[PDB]
Amino acid sequence: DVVMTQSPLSLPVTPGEPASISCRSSRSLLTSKGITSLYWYLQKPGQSPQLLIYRMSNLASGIPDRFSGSGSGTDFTLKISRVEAEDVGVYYCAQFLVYPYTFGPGTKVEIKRTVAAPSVFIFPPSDEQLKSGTASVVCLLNNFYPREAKVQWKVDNALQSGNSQESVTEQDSKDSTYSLSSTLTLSKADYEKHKVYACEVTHQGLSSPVTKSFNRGE
Amino acid sequence: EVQLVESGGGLVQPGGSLKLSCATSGFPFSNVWMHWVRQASGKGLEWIAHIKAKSDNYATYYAESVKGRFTISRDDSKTTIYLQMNSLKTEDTAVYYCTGLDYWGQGTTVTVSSASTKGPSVFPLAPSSKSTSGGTAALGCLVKDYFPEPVTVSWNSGALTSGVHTFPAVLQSSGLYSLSSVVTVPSSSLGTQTYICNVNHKPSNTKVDKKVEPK
Amino acid sequence: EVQLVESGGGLVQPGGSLKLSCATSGFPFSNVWMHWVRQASGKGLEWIAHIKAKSDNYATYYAESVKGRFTISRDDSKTTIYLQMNSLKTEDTAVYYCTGLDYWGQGTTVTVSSASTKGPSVFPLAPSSGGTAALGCLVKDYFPEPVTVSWNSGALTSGVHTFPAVLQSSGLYSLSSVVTVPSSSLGTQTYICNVNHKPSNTKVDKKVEP
Ligand SMILES: [Zn+2]
Ligand SMILES: [Zn+2]
Ligand SMILES: [Zn+2]
Ligand SMILES: [Zn+2]
Ligand SMILES: [Zn+2]
Repeated sequence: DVVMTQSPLSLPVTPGEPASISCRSSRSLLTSKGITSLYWYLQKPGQSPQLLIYRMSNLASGIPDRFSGSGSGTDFTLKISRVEAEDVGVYYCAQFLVYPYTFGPGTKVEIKRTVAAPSVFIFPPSDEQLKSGTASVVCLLNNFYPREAKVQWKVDNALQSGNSQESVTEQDSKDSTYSLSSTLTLSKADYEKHKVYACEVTHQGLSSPVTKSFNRGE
Repeated sequence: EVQLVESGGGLVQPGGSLKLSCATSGFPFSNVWMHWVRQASGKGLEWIAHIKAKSDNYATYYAESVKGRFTISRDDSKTTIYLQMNSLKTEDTAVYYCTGLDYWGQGTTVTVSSASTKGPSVFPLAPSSKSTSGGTAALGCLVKDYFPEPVTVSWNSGALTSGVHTFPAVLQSSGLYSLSSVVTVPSSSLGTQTYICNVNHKPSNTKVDKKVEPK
Repeated sequence: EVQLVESGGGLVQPGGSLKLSCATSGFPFSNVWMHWVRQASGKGLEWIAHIKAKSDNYATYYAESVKGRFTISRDDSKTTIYLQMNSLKTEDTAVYYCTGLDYWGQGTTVTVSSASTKGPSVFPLAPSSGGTAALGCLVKDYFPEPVTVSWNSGALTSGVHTFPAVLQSSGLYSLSSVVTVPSSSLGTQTYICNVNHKPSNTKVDKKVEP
């Protein structure tokens, strides 16, 4: 019932630069003992949440001096003085004063880095899968930034639509890049009808689309 | 060292029941307060339940979303807390964390679905290049047609982590998940290293090790 | 993505020969200079050799103690550098890294010894209500180093300690790998010791049961 809001929802930042995440509660979190029941968490990709700041301004044990918290009753600020690549992830505020306890929706920190075009790889369907009646063609985009990227599938130069799916990683905690997987799925019979399989990649780091392809059976 | 370890997650019918455990160690348990917090895929954190200690008469508190259906409890002699979940709904699907609000477990996954368990097929993604080509090669495993999430993928029993990407699974039109796990290596590395992807799908007790070799 | 991957290490008799490879990828190779640097167990870094690029006539340079025994070379078309090691001595035992002096590979282990390869035996260290239990596996009587130990195919890393190997009076190594867990998790989780000793082709998975 107590509403925790956050701004921004997405925060791009160049390493070495400061970042500020704001939080707001729909009512005061100050207690009769003068505690402000406001807590800050960071959840890194693939990990459970991690406490950074407790009761508005207290740094949890192990947490670098880079992190500080401040606030005025219902408005609070998590501050990072020198953002590092390792700080990528989702930052949550929370109140543990009025049941039901509540978290903010999270602010995703994005590390800004130099544009990096993807390296691109295409994998034909395995013979093992073909035996099962299906054919998946996989296109890998590796170590790129920014995240925005367009993958187009072409079979015998025909543009495919509606028969692929893709997945993107979270941002890497070391080099601040992304990778992406796209799978084109066909009947085995339809795979064996056509010759040229290509994935065409459009990305800001590429002066013109890159195409990786193969001919079925060499 | 403080350790919190959740267990008991799995696939269950709407309307069904499940009991989660959180085994703890590394700290005096008698006066510590604990919580369950859950997170659905791609979504934020949702506090679910709070249980206090003996001197508080093991007082409990619940999110409105689970009241009358879930029961948080603790066994001080086994330094463990539990989440009894009854009348499960599809909306209850999420990773469930046990936490003291400072330390958090790794989480256990609960999936509420009328679908049944199905183990994956594991197919090789053959090396892109050859060994005399220089430059970068990519190889991987396609882990397809499984339910429910999650699957664990390692390479060379965990010895290989540099260059690995294990992608979020996608739900196929068939209602079954698929994912790929890839690794890049220097082309000349091919044919001097062996590459095996280790797939574990606990809900179905499928374990598969697939050697991926150049075609 | 920059990658440097060394290979070709292993066990060799005194006076023997071995060729190390360092396969690279992720960067234009034609004008990059590279080095081999080695590190004996518990000891510091020792520069071994340097090789320049084609426009430098692939000039090479060596540490005093390997001159006339080792040769650094490169194959630009395979983006790979090499270390041919002849007349090996026990003092050459070490992990060998290739490096541009900024990026480094993970290294490959070279052992120069008259001992022969021996694969380990793997024994459970059985778990020891509430509170903390510890369990492990004893990886005994192997040669040479290294051994790789993981738990649950690498899905278990919290609480794990894989200790440095000790050399026994027999000339063989022994090590332990242990993990601590909450006692209640002993009834809800399986614990498997994955041991790999490449020099002996020894692969053992050992379930450690209460
Ligand atoms: Zn209400
Ligand atoms: Zn067609
Ligand atoms: Zn066609
Ligand atoms: Zn990568
Ligand atoms: Zn420990």
